[PDB]
Amino acid sequence: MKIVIVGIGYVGLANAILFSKNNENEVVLLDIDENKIQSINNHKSPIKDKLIEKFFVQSKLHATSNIKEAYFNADFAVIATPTDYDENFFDTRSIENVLKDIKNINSKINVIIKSTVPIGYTKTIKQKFNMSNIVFSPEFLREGSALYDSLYPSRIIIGDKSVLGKTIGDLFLKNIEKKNVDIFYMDSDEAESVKLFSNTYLAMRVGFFNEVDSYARKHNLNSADIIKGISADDRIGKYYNNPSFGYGGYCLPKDTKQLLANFYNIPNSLIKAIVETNEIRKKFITQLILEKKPNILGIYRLIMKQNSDNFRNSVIIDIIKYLQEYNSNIELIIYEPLVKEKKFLNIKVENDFNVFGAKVDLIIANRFDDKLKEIKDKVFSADVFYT
Amino acid sequence: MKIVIVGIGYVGLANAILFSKNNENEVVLLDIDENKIQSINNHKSPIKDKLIEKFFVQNKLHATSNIKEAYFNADFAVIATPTDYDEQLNFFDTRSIENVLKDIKNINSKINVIIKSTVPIGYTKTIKQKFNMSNIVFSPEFLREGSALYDSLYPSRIIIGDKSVLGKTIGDLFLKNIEKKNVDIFYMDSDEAESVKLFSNTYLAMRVGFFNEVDSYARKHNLNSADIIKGISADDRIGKYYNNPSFGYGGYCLPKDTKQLLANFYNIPNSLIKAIVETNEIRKKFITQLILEKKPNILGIYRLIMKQNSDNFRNSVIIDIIKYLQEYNSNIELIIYEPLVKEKKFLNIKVENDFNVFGAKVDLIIANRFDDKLKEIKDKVFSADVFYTD
Ligand SMILES: NC(=O)c1ccc[n+]([C@@H]2O[C@H](COP(=O)([O-])OP(=O)(O)OC[C@H]3O[C@@H](n4cnc5c(N)ncnc54)[C@H](O)[C@@H]3O)[C@@H](O)[C@H]2O)c1
Ligand SMILES: NC(=O)c1ccc[n+]([C@@H]2O[C@H](COP(=O)([O-])OP(=O)(O)OC[C@H]3O[C@@H](n4cnc5c(N)ncnc54)[C@H](O)[C@@H]3O)[C@@H](O)[C@H]2O)c1
Ligand SMILES: O=c1ccn([C@@H]2O[C@H](COP(=O)(O)OP(=O)(O)O[C@H]3O[C@H](CO)[C@@H](O)[C@H](O)[C@H]3O)[C@@H](O)[C@H]2O)c(=O)[nH]1
Ligand SMILES: O=c1ccn([C@@H]2O[C@H](COP(=O)(O)OP(=O)(O)O[C@H]3O[C@H](CO)[C@@H](O)[C@H](O)[C@H]3O)[C@@H](O)[C@H]2O)c(=O)[nH]1
Repeated sequence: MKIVIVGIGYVGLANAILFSKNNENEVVLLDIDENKIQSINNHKSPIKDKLIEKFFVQSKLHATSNIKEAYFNADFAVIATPTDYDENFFDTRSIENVLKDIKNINSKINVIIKSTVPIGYTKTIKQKFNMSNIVFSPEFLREGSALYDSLYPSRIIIGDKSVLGKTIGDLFLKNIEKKNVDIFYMDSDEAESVKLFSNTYLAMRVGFFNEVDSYARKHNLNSADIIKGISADDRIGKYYNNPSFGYGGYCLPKDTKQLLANFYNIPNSLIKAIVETNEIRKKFITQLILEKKPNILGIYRLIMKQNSDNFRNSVIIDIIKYLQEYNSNIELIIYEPLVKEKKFLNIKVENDFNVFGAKVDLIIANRFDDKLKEIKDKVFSADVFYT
Repeated sequence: MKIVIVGIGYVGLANAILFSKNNENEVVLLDIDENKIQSINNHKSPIKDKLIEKFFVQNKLHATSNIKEAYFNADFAVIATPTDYDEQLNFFDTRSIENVLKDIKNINSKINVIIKSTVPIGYTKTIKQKFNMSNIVFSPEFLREGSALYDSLYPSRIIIGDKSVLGKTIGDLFLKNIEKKNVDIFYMDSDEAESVKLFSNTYLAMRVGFFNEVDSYARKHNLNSADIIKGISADDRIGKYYNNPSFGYGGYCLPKDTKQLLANFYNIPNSLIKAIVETNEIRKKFITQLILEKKPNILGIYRLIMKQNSDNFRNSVIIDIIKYLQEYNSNIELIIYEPLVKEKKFLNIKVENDFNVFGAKVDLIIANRFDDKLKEIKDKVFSADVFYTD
């Protein structure tokens, strides 16, 4: 049985691995990025940070840009290509590019959309392509625990109640490790809702605990004490409650603005504030840095959490832009090993840590790590639990 | 060893029983309402609570309105008087606490005072200074009405807003009398403790606010709310609890505590805090618009309480819906089924406590929560209840 994964990002690569670790399945990764295809076929993970990166070193797997080769004789196709939101613009052109290829080569491949889409998208795209063999099943994995989250999903959501739905459902149950998983079958608009609203809840919770931290900072109260006290209510819980410079990453900022596009022309809403509180928190962090009046500022890591490959839409890049807007006279210096060029966004990169720590008045880091501990004293961070 | 509990309410009564079960404590409830004092003295729980009734069943406490009698030789006083947010003047009302501290200061200024009533952030620090008493400790209450004593015996955690040995005495006093084994207890300064309470309630209001906005969206687009909410809640970071949509969040405390924190969020262009309050009012007006779209001629209100277990409807969201209905379309004839109401009318609305006549009289029934009785009439019943948690 042949499975095509379209897109070698975090979602596609984790799903490719999930389906390939059992000898019965032939898995093919399809992309337009020949760098990604060339990496895979050299048994290197293009996504530099993979928890279970033991998979590549110790189940076979094949990548190609060849539409013909991939979809030829394929039973399922998983669409894991980018979807963005740009303004109100719902960018799904990668999905329509794949579906157009799929409808050309062969149309009866059972298509699973994993990329996050607008509510009502899947029902619309089936009508407009004249294809009923398309099922939306959202993806809930975290970057940098992608394959773990794929083997042990929180739950499986199948946006189809027909027999095509149960078909897609059994395909995932028979390949995940997690057992007695919650699996919910529902119509497609409901599944798309589950995804946008789930991410919007998580954004809201981060926004909540950062408003707590902001409040504590303005009145010079102990944040850890307050958050620990709040979180001991089991209805609130001791997790996912560590203040930061703000929520970011690839999806939460996009998906919250998505849902807010649906929530226009009502006077206010949690959905609007979930977006707006994040920008206020980032500007407040910036104001706090300015008040320390540094002359040379070191940005420690462009990533947000320390188990992260990338800084795509990292909050700390937003902090850089706010610093540049409110006081371009503050010289900024980045310590970020992942960047090989020595200017990122016109800011000097200094990947000698000793030179970086000595050069700067003040270091801002979203999260502490042991490498920062030596110079703890010049470090500004909202990190409370050191997660 | 002698503990005075001030306020015979949900918090006071629960704490008073919490301490009197232990027969080495002498426990006195002190109140201004002679009706509630009478009831207590007649071994009569003036409220309803499963474990509270069982305690009164099993076997103790005494009540009075004489402050000299209560406070004489008291080691501890627990203040459980009402704190209100009053919309006029945008302020939280703490007079009751100050009236009680004045009595304490004049009769026995050295009683160890424990404030359980919810107060503004910074209150206890300022009130210790204003009365010149450092023997005052804030310790928030987290009980839910109708599980008040279970939550007292088995509290999620203890928060003591004083890091000195007096606070250690207060925390240790609660450890002794609770039955929850190996409970989380946090010592912290008083502002942080006041912050914990207001923010914890604000989070809960936020969560109800969130799942109602989900329900609102789903209704606007004819989607299945139960599907959507179950799929959301299956994420263990979100959780399968405290997520049942409704006409809006209500009760004594959530509506006042969120508005108080919002006041203490001075001049912020937007915030979760402000939205948490505003979304509740939008949800309520949306519920009302939905009811009116059904163009009922005679509308039945099933219960004024928020939930079956409750036996009170102070700040019940049902009543806000009633008031919006009266404002948006005064032509609909409203009828209330509420056995807790003994008078012929409430808010000038006919009360019909014969369930037979009520169900036949009306074209459509609104109920915040389904119960046993309504399944028989389910087809003219409008509710946002998704899980029938009753
Ligand atoms: N990043 C996450 O943690 C996460 C989690 C859940 C859902 N999602 C959703 O999945 C989508 C993909 O996430 P990602 O971060 O793994 O993507 P990504 O940006 O890391 O990579 C997507 C891949 O798709 C390739 N591609 C682009 N257009 C293509 C086309 N027409 N045909 C074939 N391949 C094409 C790209 O070359 C790229 O390699 C997100 O946009 C979002 O909708 C992401
Ligand atoms: N009700 C809850 O679920 C809950 C939970 C946690 C905290 N709290 C906090 O506890 C406070 C009280 O809650 P409640 O439900 O018990 O309120 P309640 O109104 O039912 O209890 C008030 C009692 O205190 C009496 N009282 C008023 N003034 C007094 C005075 N000067 N001296 C002595 N007694 C006086 C009143 O006569 C009344 O009997 C709330 O305002 C809230 O701040 C409530
Ligand atoms: O305690 C916390 C936890 C998270 N964050 C920030 O919130 C953002 C989201 O973090 P996280 O949810 O841990 O990782 P993501 O890779 O962004 O995954 C989220 O976004 C994915 C994209 O859809 C979803 O599939 C995941 O379930 C969802 O967790 C990040 O900026 C975090 O740094 C905090 O500030 N404090
Ligand atoms: O899934 C849910 C849960 C609650 N609510 C509503 O939210 C309000 C408050 O509900 P609940 O918290 O269950 O009862 P309370 O007795 O008001 O207790 C709250 O208010 C007290 C603050 O004083 C705290 O001590 C408690 O921890 C806190 O739960 C009520 O209107 C509920 O009907 C919903 O609509 N859906």
